[PDB]
Amino acid sequence: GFPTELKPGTNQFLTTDDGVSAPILPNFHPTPCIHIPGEVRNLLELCQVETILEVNNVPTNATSLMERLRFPVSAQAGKGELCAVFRADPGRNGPWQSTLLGQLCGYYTQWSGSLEVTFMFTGSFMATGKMLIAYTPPGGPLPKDRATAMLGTHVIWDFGLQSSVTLVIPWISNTHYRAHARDGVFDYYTTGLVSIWYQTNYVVPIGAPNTAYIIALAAAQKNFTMKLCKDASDILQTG
Amino acid sequence: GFPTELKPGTNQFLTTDDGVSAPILPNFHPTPCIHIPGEVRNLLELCQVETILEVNNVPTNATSLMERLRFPVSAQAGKGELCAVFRADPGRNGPWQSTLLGQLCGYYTQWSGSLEVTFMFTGSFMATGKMLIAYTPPGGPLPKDRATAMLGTHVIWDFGLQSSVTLVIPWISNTHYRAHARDGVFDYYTTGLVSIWYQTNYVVPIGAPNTAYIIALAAAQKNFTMKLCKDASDILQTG
Amino acid sequence: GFPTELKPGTNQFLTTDDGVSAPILPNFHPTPCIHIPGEVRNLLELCQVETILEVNNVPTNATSLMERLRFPVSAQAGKGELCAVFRADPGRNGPWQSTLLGQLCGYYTQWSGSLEVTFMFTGSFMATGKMLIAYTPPGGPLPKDRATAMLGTHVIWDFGLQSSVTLVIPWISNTHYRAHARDGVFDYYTTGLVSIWYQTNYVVPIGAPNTAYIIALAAAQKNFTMKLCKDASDILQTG
Amino acid sequence: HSTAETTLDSFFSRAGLVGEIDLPLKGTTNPNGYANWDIDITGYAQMRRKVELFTYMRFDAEFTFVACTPTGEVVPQLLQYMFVPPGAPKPDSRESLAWQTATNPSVFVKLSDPPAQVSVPFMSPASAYQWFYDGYPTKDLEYGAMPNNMMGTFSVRTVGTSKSKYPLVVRIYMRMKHVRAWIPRPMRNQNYLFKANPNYAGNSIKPTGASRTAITTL
Ligand code: NA
Ligand code: NA
Ligand code: NA
Repeated sequence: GFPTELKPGTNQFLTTDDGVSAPILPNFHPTPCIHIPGEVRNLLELCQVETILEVNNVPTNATSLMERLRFPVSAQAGKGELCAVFRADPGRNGPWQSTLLGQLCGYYTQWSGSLEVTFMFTGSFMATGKMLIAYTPPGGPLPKDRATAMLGTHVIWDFGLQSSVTLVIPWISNTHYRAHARDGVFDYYTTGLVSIWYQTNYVVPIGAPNTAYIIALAAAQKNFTMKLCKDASDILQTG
Repeated sequence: GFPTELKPGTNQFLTTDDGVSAPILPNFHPTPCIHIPGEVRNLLELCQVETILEVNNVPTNATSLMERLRFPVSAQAGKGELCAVFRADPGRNGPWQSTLLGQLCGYYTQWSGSLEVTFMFTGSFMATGKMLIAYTPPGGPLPKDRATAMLGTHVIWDFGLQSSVTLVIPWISNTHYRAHARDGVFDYYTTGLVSIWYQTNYVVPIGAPNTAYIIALAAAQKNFTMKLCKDASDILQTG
Repeated sequence: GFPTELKPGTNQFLTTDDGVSAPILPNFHPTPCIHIPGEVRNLLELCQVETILEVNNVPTNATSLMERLRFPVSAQAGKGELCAVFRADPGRNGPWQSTLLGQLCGYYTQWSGSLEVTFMFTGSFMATGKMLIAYTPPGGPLPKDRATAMLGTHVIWDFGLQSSVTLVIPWISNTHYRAHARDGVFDYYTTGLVSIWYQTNYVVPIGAPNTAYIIALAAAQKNFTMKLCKDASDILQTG
Repeated sequence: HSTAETTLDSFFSRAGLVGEIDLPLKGTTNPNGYANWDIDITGYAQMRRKVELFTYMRFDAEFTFVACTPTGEVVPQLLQYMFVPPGAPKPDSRESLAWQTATNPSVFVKLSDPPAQVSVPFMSPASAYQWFYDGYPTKDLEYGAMPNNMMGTFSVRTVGTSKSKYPLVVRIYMRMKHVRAWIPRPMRNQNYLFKANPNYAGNSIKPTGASRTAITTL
């Protein structure tokens, strides 16, 4: 016959070997595929789609869960007050957990790219005022006050003029490896921070509510990517 | 030698693997094939050949079996009476079981296409009258009366004018999967119905019989097909 | 290495597999073949060579064995008498067993083609007379008399005019399968018959013997063939 | 849109179980450590009716031998599968010289080695096998017998002069290949009674299919 030598690895079954195997029904002709709208070909498409960011991940009371989808701004607040704050950490526990992006990061080990967060003011039309949205790069600590926050990267948002505004997180990278307890994780450290401050007070005329809500939508930019598949979940098929 | 690695599946015997094996008599030269008339190359050819449809699958008495091959029309019947009725279900138990088409469906799991049923009036030449043959698509229920049957797809057949007439079942599809008892079958639901009604009474002159028979022939159309081979039969080779 | 899957048949030893095996003496150079006269390349060559047909397979007495090689014709015989008779059955027991053709048929299972039998009269030169050699195709029964034999295929042989004459058995075919006792053989049924009759009496002058012998030689024609090798013999190497 | 599954080759593909040879240690059954299985495609129940949809057929066959003990256990035993072609004498004893006749192809294999597999050609001296023969081979008991359909015989046995230490079973699977058929005919609708003929139980003549109460009630 033809001379051969079996090499190590012979007979092994590697769960990730993508070889070819004998067809059970060789004559079977699968019904043909037709066109179905909305095919997805790469998860990154979904990652780029904005979903609601539960910045207000505070109430746990079952009947208040819907409140996590929006945070408020009110007349009561005084100019300069810190409104809300959160970090740009898609893969870690927190607000991003509500985003489809955060959820998908959970199926991977490493990732990086730019992010985008859009804030939608849903108060009355008659309501006006200014908010200062600021990004503090990684390492930098939450600004003591509005004043110092203003010295950094920021946007003065006049919800009297425009109802939405989008902030861009230039770069996040979950690559630095850690080996804490005895469980080795691949965590950020690249936690940039987004702080929202009242620049002016909430201004409203007679007859307009004194509290309005902001909805935050977020997604990854086109330069975003993920590596090392990692199946993990608390939600698994039941017995 | 030449480096090789045996992969899973090595040494298995798959009853449906269509590989090649060593020839027992390498020098033997089989007598040559000559031309035999009537070669069949695809069962679908046989499926398209009309065979008798036992619409009248009622008598079981051994000496009356031949009666199942034909149903009657008579003087006695009054205009409007329902003559006979059957469903377009080649693969299921019933009249189609007599047809070669029905029998072949039994060697498969799924199928679809158009059907054709030809009705042959074999009464006297002197006999005349009209019958209304109607097709009620799947879902639709057997028509209450001739009147309503007429509102649907139908053919007014004058056996005074033409002795045969062919109805076309536009489409049947045995694809919907079922899991009843504990035995999972792939059944129709696409049971369209063919109902035959007396439009006029049977008219005959003195000396002509008052009962005549109709023979039903059926077959699948050219757009017919079958999938998933399934060997099944009650008639098996004996011990 | 290179991915492989061993298939059924792996490791088996099939006595008729004509594969290739490792050479024991790779450097050995066999003495070269020279030209030897008389090479045979296909047994069919030998089958076409005439050998003596023991039509007279009667005497068994050791010292009379040579008599089987020839049958006689004599003065004593009267016009019309049946001289000898035999069937055209190369592969079966009987006269053909003496022929090399018959012997070779024994190494095969099936065969067919035309045959040829040449009769050589070896009587005195002064002797004269006529014999009627007749072939009765398969199915046909030995002719009652010369008269009826003459109605069929035949040759009037005048051994006064020509000393040899050749008859052609148009066709024999040992293909019909049989399963008698419990041993399944592939027998003829295509036994055509060759009958030899005295047309005239043996005529001789004073001084010439009153008995002469005929030698029969036979062989297969060029359209002859054999199938299915079958080693069989009573003559085997001894202990 | 495709129609490959309804081709004759598709309809007759697959390797089915056609034979089962039992080689017990103690027993009434096959007491001589050998067995002769004449090739019968009818071994797979379902086959008879299918091939009989046609009058004439032509094909090759791939035979696969799956051997083990009655518990499916694998043991260190050498076996011999000898194919004695039609016209050849089958062995009559564990010591028959037939087992040694070269013209009977034999495959020697270990029960540990994967299944043995070989191909058997169209053997008939006729142009095609034929399931029906309205005639007699040159009232009678020979009616309908087409002998020229013999495919051959497989003689199975453990190797050796002494009986095997183990109880064995050899299952024979056959895959038809290169199929051709002619003259289709009505499909058997009455149960079979005898392997060799179409005889049907005249008392129990059943209707081709199911029945109902009246022709007007579904
Ligand atoms: Na390797
Ligand atoms: Na193979
Ligand atoms: Na070799």
